[PDB]
Amino acid sequence: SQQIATAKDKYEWLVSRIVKNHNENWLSVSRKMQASPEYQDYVYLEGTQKAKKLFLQHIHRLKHE
Repeated sequence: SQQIATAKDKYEWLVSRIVKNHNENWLSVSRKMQASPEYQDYVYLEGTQKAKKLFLQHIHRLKHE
């Protein structure tokens, strides 16, 4: 039952693969990300705002882990 982990984990890379310096903006990066089944799948399961929230997290981590 490894989807909650891996699909998120992968998506969490998707963020790290696009959003490096955190200076990005979610919408624009989801523009980017949406061209990837990765972002889709996760947003399909969980949600776009939670993927935003997920972006935010990583952002913070980028900012200061």
